Amino acid sequence: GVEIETISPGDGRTFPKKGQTCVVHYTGMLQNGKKFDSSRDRNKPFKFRIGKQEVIKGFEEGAAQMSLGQRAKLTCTPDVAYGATGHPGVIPPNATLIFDVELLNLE
Amino acid sequence: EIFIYWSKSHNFKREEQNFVVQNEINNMSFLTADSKSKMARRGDRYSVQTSLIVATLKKMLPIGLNMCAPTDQDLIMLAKTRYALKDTDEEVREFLQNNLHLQGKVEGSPSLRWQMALYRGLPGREED
Amino acid sequence: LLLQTNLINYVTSIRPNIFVGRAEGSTQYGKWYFEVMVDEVVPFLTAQATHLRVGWALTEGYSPYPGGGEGWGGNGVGDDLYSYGFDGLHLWTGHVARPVTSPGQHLLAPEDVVSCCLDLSVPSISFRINGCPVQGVFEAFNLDGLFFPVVSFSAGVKVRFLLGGRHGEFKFLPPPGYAPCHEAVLPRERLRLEPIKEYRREGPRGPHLVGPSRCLSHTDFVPCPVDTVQIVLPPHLERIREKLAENIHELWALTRIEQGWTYGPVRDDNKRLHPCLVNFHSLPEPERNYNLQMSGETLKTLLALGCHVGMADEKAEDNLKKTKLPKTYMMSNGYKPAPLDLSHVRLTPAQTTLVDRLAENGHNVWARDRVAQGWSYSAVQDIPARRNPRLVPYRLLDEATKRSNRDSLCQAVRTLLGYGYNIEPPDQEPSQVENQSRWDRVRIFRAEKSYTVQSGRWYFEFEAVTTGEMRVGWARPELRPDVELGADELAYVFNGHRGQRWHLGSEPFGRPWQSGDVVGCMIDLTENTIIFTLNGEVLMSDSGSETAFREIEIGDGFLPVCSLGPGQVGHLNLGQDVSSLRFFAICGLQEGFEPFAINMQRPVTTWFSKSLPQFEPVPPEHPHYEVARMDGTVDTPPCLRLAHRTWGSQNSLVEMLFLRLSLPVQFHQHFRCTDNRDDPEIILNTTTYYYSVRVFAGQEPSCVWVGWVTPDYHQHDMNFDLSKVRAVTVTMGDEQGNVHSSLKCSNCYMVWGGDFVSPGQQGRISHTDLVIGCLVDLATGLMTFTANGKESNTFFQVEPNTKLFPAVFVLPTHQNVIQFELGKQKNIMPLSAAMFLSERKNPAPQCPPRLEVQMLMPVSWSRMPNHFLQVETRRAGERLGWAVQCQDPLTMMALHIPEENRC
Repeated sequence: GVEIETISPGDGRTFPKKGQTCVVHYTGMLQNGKKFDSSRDRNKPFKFRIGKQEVIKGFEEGAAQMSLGQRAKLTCTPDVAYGATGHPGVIPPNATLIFDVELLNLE
Repeated sequence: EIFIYWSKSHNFKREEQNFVVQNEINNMSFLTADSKSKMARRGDRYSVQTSLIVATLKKMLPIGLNMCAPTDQDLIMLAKTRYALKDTDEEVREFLQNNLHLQGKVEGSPSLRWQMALYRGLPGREED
Repeated sequence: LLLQTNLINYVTSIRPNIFVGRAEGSTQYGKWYFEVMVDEVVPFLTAQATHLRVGWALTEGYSPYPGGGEGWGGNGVGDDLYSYGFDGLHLWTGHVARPVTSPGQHLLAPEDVVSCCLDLSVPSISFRINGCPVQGVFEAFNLDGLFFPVVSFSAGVKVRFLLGGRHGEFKFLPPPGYAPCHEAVLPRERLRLEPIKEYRREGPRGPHLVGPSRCLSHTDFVPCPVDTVQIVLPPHLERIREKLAENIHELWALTRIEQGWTYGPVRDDNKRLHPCLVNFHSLPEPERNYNLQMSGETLKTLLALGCHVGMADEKAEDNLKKTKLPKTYMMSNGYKPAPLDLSHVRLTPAQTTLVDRLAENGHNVWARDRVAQGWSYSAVQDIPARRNPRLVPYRLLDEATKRSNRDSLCQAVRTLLGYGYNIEPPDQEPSQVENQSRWDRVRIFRAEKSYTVQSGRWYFEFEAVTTGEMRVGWARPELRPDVELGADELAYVFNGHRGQRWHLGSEPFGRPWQSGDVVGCMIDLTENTIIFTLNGEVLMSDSGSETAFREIEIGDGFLPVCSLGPGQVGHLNLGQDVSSLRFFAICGLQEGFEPFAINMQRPVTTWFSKSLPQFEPVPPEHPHYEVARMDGTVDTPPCLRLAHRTWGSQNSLVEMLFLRLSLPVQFHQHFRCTDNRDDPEIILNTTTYYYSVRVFAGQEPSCVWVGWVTPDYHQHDMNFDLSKVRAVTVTMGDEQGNVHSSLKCSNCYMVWGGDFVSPGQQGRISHTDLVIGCLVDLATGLMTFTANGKESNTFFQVEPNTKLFPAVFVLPTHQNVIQFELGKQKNIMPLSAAMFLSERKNPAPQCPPRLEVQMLMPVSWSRMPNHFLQVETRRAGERLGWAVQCQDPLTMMALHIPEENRC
């Protein structure tokens, strides 16, 4: 269960395929509206190796749908997120997450 | 010296108010006359604070104090002590000549740093 | 629990000086349309997302002070219920975003067309993105105040306003009946782009602190004359009914004779050769006797105003003559002055003011009549569309037209005066246009408490830009922000508007300033003296004293302070740069005095008084109100009782009092799909919470309101009623109507206590206390009210993730007023089980110390930011419109309180 709303469309023809890493600037927020994670504060692109499941499932399968240069808003359910165990001291248990993902480039 | 001789002569003080009381000098309009021109009990008979010689000297005082340099401040209180020590004008002049070296330091006091720049900013000020 | 932190960007707003509104018999049109153009938008100049919103806002509560505020800060349009903004993807209202379907929805990209359509007759706010409709409309919103276009933007953006005519091309066809916004400009004011209400503007020699700004009102567009019907016409007036008409039958005709508009026997008036100086008998009879009874009508206005006549001197008829001048000579039936001639006659200022308001009451009747024939105002004249550039009230008219109206009736009253009949002024009644908002009048500025001085001699300047009601001096650190300076012992201030010194009252000192004057305040902590110097000259009291204030204790210390009344500008120079001072050399330098900021790197931090109501706990030392915590007995729930200390005594304070509890309750994230012993299985699973309030006997239920408030309620009104409650309904449908989403947003959800009282003939002091109960269900967002154990037809449904504070608004009418009972009904959990996480399964009522009553302060302190956004407003061109530019980024560190939802 994931919902993706476009904030600003990008290309729409180059989609993230297996073999090339995906380079993003995301901004994760809790459902109450309290930001918990971002990449622009660290001021470094978050390059994650798509297909190897090293990131959370919701982010992984929501990044596939959106294309290059697209600012997209996600909504990851706890099932596709950390769930009942949650993240210790960061994310409360059984929480729905929202991500302001932007894939500025594929490598 | 007009004020100094007034300070020295207790008698000139004594008939200073005698002329005031005999000729009914109000002493209050002479200070606020310009203020009342701008459409703005205790010492009614006479008061030392309303004396015209002291009021004139106080009003004219900032002009004289502009002529003193910021470094001269240390010399001011020393001469004040000698004057309290009952020393004549020749005595204080030669004491100042003896201790001219101990003048103020611009770098040693942050107050004097901006004061010196303000004092030297006058176009009528000469370094010598 | 723990305070959160984040880095956010400064957000500012820009509006054109255009105001519209609706009122009974108002001279304003009720449909308007404007557009904006996007030039450059950097998606991320900083870590935070770029902010850009366009919308309408209201003039009585949209005051987005820079820096912190509601939610996570950076507040702009739509962060409060006094604005309604659109960003390209959401409708912003009450700091809530709701997505909108659009044909190609996205955030505002460069070169996007945004069209705002406002209807005032029926509440509706419609947007269009690139001409395509936006499937969402605000409806059922309060109209009181004035609506204006406004844009809220972060750093690094460029936008352009399109207002129609010469101030926009609109790039599209507006829907019919929506007047272009360039027509709403008032005659006395030119079109310009201004920021919303500010406390600082940049100047040549330094920043200029600005006081409150006078705001125009919808009530100032209704022309309200004095009725001239119920006036029996007096004998002394019918006796002079003729000459005062004869002198105004061709007075407008006298000016243009012997010019290009010179009369001819073949034609008559209105034929570009108008005069016809002969007589009004030659002129048509209906307009003739109409002119007679218009002269009578002016005399009736004189009566209704309070003018009466008396005859003393020689009859002017004898000593008056008609002068056949070489000018105004005509061939049609002899030559004569076009009005009736008059000799040397003068007029006193009483007559000048009286003829001024006489012309006012002529203009306002004319405007009333035109409105009653449907006409309205437009800065460009449209006769077939029935709009005029002069359909504004006289006070808003232009000076040219004011003079043109006043000239004719000035001649008339002059002719009346010539006959010796007195023009009697009426009695004088002093009136104030606005009285309720006494707090939105002054704005106090002071240095930070860390700059407190307790020794030495200090000096600072205050260049009075304007000559209104402003004050400057010194103050103690604990100055109350909602008390006028000098009215208490906490300030030693000099009110130089009239030359007065203020400390625990008023008494004269010195002379009032003029424009461009500098008020250089002394202070001498060693001599315990305060001296005020104006333009380098020491001010003089009404005695021989050269020092304004004497024998002042050091105390906590003193802070340089100043304040400004409405429409005032002041330049405060604390002397950070010694050279920048002007009169320091003239006065202060030789006295041993020092600039207040002689050795300081950063500019001195100033704290201003923010006129935004906030909820603060009731002080334990408060003279009037006291809150008593009552222990819960075996049979009674714990209570938070309010009792008026000084009810009925002399100098008692009685006013509209707003109360809310300290901790809120939050509704669940996802709503659910589709004796007196509580059942254990029902009680451990129910999500319903109840509390009871007991209005005491002797306290009138007619001034009681009980319910809940969102954390953004800032409505401090002394005449509070349920009508003033802010509310708005968002309406959403598909591409072609078909409403599928209609929600209601409000910062205030209470009922009136007067609906729960029986309509008794007398004895409104109820022998039985009204016990209003309230219920909420977190799993459904539903709230209900109970009168005396029986439900009420009013009900409320709210969105999830909503924070609500238990609130009671009451006007005290008894010693014992209100009592919050933290009780419970059958199979219903208490509030102590609702607002505390570690008590979710405890049905026993509890009152932990963090739960305490708070009451609404009107004014509070705040801090002026050390830097502000650089906004460049200018007219790009006649075709381009008005451009707004902002480049430099500015970031602040916000401290967000979780429970109060404000940073």
